Amino acid sequence: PRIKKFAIYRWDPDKTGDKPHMQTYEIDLNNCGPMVLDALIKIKNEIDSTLTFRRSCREGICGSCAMNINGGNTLACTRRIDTNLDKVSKIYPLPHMYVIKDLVPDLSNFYAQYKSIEPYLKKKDESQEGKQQYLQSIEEREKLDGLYECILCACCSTSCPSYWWNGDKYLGPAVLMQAYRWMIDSRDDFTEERLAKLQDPFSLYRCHTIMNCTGTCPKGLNPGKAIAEIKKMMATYKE
Amino acid sequence: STQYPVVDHEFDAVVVGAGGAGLRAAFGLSEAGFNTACVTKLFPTRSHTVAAQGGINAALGNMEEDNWRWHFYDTVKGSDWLGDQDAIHYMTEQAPASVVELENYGMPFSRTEDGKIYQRAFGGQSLKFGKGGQAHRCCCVADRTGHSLLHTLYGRSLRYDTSYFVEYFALDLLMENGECRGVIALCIEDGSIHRIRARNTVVATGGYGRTYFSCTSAHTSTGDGTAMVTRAGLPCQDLEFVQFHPTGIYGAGCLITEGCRGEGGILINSQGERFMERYAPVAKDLASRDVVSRSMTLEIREGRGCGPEKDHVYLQLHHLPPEQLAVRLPGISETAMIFAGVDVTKEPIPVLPTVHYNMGGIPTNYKGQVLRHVNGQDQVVPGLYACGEAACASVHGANRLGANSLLDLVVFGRACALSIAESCRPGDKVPSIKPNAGEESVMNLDKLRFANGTIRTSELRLSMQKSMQSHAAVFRVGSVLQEGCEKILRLYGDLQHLKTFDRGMVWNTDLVETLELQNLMLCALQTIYGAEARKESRGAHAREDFKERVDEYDYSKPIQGQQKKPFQEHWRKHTLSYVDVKTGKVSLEYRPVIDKTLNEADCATVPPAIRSY
Amino acid sequence: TTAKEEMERFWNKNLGSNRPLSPHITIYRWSLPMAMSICHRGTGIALSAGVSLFGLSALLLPGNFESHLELVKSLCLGPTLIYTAKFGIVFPLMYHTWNGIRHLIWDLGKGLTIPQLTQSGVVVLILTVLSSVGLAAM
Amino acid sequence: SSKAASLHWTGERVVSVLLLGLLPAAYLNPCSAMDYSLAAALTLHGHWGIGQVVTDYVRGDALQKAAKAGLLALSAFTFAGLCYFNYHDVGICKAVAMLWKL
Ligand SMILES: *Cc1cc2c(cc1C)nc1c(=O)[nH]c(=O)nc-1n2C[C@H](O)[C@H](O)[C@H](O)COP(=O)(O)OP(=O)(O)OC[C@H]1O[C@@H](n2cnc3c(N)ncnc32)[C@H](O)[C@@H]1O
Ligand code: HEM
Ligand SMILES: O=C(Nc1cccc(Oc2c(F)c(F)c(F)c(F)c2F)c1)c1ccccc1C(F)(F)F
Ligand code: SF4
Ligand code: F3S
Ligand code: FES
Repeated sequence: PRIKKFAIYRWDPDKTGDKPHMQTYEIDLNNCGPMVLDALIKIKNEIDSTLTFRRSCREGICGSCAMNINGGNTLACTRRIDTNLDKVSKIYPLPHMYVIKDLVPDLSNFYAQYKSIEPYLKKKDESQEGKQQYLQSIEEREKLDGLYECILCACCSTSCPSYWWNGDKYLGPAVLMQAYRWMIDSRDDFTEERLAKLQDPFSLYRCHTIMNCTGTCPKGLNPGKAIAEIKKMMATYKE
Repeated sequence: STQYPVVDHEFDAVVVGAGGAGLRAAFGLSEAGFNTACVTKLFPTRSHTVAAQGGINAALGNMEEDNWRWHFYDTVKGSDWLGDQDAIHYMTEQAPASVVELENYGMPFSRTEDGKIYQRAFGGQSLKFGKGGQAHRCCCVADRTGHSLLHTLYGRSLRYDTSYFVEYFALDLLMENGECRGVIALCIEDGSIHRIRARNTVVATGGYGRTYFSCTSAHTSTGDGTAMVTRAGLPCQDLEFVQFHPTGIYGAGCLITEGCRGEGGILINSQGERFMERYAPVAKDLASRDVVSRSMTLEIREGRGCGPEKDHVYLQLHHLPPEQLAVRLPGISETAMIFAGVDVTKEPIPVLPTVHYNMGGIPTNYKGQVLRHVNGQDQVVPGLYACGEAACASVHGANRLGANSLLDLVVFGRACALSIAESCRPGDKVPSIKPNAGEESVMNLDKLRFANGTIRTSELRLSMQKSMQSHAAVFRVGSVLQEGCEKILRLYGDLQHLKTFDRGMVWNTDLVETLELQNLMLCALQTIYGAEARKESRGAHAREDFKERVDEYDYSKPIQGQQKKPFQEHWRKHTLSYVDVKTGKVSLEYRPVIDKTLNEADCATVPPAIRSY
Repeated sequence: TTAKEEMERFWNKNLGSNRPLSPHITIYRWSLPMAMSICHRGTGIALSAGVSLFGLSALLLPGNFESHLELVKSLCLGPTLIYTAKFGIVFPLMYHTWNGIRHLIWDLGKGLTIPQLTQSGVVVLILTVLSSVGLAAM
Repeated sequence: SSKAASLHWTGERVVSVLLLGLLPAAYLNPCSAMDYSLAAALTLHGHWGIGQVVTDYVRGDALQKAAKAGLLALSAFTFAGLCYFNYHDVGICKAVAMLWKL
């Protein structure tokens, strides 16, 4: 029987004048799943049911369980526990975010920024919609690979230090990549004014190529490359 | 009761559930011009529709020239003649219309040399009414088709002034004198209780896969709208019909798509033989979901296992070209790498039949209106609609055909919106609710918040999941089902002896998972009682004792030179089940299936026949 | 509700509540890309402060540059300490120059993958040492 | 919709490659004409560099207005200091040359 230690961030808004602290739980790795989420569920079921976290698919394709494990930001159902018992796994919520309770952060600002970029097809004339299928050639379709797979786990944006200092005015890796997605979507006629929307110091130009977004992405996507690719389009469009 | 703050909201239409079906109904209502409020316990993106990997069926005719009426025949043949043909007509005709609608919204569909949407071969489908070989009509965005569907529905839903109640757990329906008035909902975010009254209400809460121990469904797929309907004294249809998807990973119970089998994937047992040619001759490993899984679960009973305890079968993707897997099936290539710890291009993936889809649910006509059973007849419940997995327009019948559920979402979600737009106008009188209404739903919540018993939430949940897994499996006999029935009945009595720990208002997961447990149990009772009473083998429901397919006529031999069986004698009928919440007693009755189509001249009614692909 | 309203209601709820901000720098995993970007800011500020203190001294301080060089030879001549102060000037300059090229290569779109980033990061780190020692002794 | 933030970004990259090209140009060809061009590029790139640091850390409009104005005064003083040094005194090319061989 192998016993693993888990130190987890804890805060209760209902407790009178409570200060944020850490709490350690002991778990047998033979009667538990391989992933960190399985361990969190195990202590939820038996040890401590006060623990509060986001979870859904346990598959790594919904983005609910996004959190900070032993440093980086990854999905808890994708990251497997280190079998090395000599280390204590420290579990935190996403960095620089308002904690609602324990590992649950407020992502309201994150979703709100995603709305401001308009993530839907905009045609110049929509009198022929709902009847025709828009043609997109195989080569033009390939330009979406790496962009559409985004799950909105918010790991990349919350890994950005420039998002910690300016989380109100800087859109962040996740939202910025989706702007780019709808830019080269050759079915979208509104590519120009989408770029004109980023014509302020903060929206796009708070990026300084720190590359913490690309490194932490649990889906293996490259947000940083996409932001730099926008920057080029921004300098190369007329009228 | 003086403790909880009641905040009343007023709207034109409420859509409980923000999945694939929920979104199409939500934004479609505001597209018509309704003051629409969407309630959801998850964020719209996190909904279980992201897990969808296969595709969405449409008879566009992109690979080979296609007709939609063949897709009609395939679905009703797959439904084992329990599917209501009026609904199947509407879905298969609106199939090319809805997919074109989704592609125009922004769905990044895979493409061919022609530049059109890429369709693929899938299990259950055939050309020329089951005569012209294999059919290719499964529209897909590589392998993240359902994920991309939910994203391009969400993105498009921000174009309209739809109000969203993100992370709001819907408790019960606001009901007065057999008329729907809205919903009472708990806000997980702070702990408050909100009564959201509207002239119409759409229930799209998805399936109840969490009732079992092993399933491909999410931790949130507990099927609560089904229980909300149940607690109102309304019936639930065909809840015994639980689809066991053949290809699910042995480890965590995750799903790998039928698209694996569609491209040219083969199922291999310990002998090395292609064992799916042994059972199914014409269709082979690309047949109905109940056919393939039935072979798999029987191969284990013999002793032909392939694991450390001889309990699972193998799915092989070794022979397929490496470039085919990288382009067409990348979503399953990465998920099988993590959970199974096994490569896709050289090594085979361990598969096991697991709980996947619930064709049963809330009784529904083709328009999307919720039906109740009065005097052996069908009555429409005023202002109550249902679409998606939680609904049961019985477009799937006894067995769902692959890649039809995403179609079920988009078509019937839209149909729910169109039915409201015609029956009433935006700005019509919103029915006033009683001041002391829904207080019993709050009283129920207050007990579980301060629950002090002997069994915990998790322990009683485990006792339910394991009991359903061992008893109500793929094969089930009367003696086994009856022991399970009284075992599930005992656990419902134990729901008064439950112990809780968290007393907080803000984010009480210890409380909401117990709210889910009450709703899971109610969905478990009707599943097990409906299964034990049904003395036939039809689709997914297979009795070892009665392997006979009982219809009105014996359709195996010539027709009309034959005696027609009475209604309470055969078993080609829907299972409507009520359950008294107070004592936990199941009382069930039956209603006939709809054979007529919407137009006989345009689409012929397909009579029951010998079913084997 | 609009996208601008959603943000405005976000800050009014959180700033007027007893919610704690989640630890970030205190716990986040240190990496080379993150550390090398901080040094570019560090050297950037230090170099500007050096230039500014050179321009302002030309206006607000008496005596010509030749008189200041004769003033430099105060505490002996500095055996190898004259090399150390000369290394302390060229070291932050050379890091910023080589790392600045890497930034300029990035703005073209090249070398923005994790394997490429760790590689070209060492290339900048090694060139800094060789160019600084190479110019200090001249 | 005049694109100002994009041209500023382009302006940053143009003066960066210019200053990178002016360092070998000053070493290979050290003259009075090279002194002013190096002084112009050095003070411009520096001013725009700090401008990014200011817009990242200085929170709120209350202190941001004084920070950009306070920087602009320092940048003008720095450029004027170098132009005085190049015209009257030794010159920044020969100044390094004398400092290095000590
Ligand atoms: C499990 C599964 C299913 C699946 C699939 C792959 C997997 C792993 N792949 C499919 C495919 O390729 N093609 C296809 O046609 N179907 C496929 N399926 C089946 C299908 O995806 C499901 O039937 C579908 O996901 C159901 O969608 P629906 O919109 O009807 O339901 P949902 O997506 O699960 O959303 C439910 C929402 O309800 C909200 N909500 C709000 N309040 C509550 C309460 N109180 N209780 C429960 N739910 C509530 C939730 O927030 C959720 O968003
Ligand atoms: C000739 C060699 C140099 C090159 C190639 C260069 C290039 C660059 C570039 C491209 C940036 C912007 C990074 C970005 O945000 O994308 C930068 C930053 C900066 N540089 Fe330079 N530079 C050089 C020399 C200098 C010098 C001599 C100074 C001092 C006066 C200086 C001061 C700064 C400052 C203050 C910043 C701000 C840091 C930041 O970008 O956040 N640079 N450098
Ligand atoms: O400072 C930048 N990164 C950054 C990343 C991580 C931490 C950080 O603070 C520091 C720091 F550095 C230290 F040494 C400390 F001891 C310390 F206690 C900090 F809190 C700054 C940065 C670098 C380049 C461009 C833009 C930035 C920007 F925008 F501000 F994010
Ligand atoms: S780009 Fe990656 S890290 Fe960022 S939100 Fe999307 S999946 Fe998450
Ligand atoms: S982590 Fe942040 S700085 Fe830019 S490339 Fe990155 S968004
Ligand atoms: S829970 Fe779906 S991503 Fe971890």
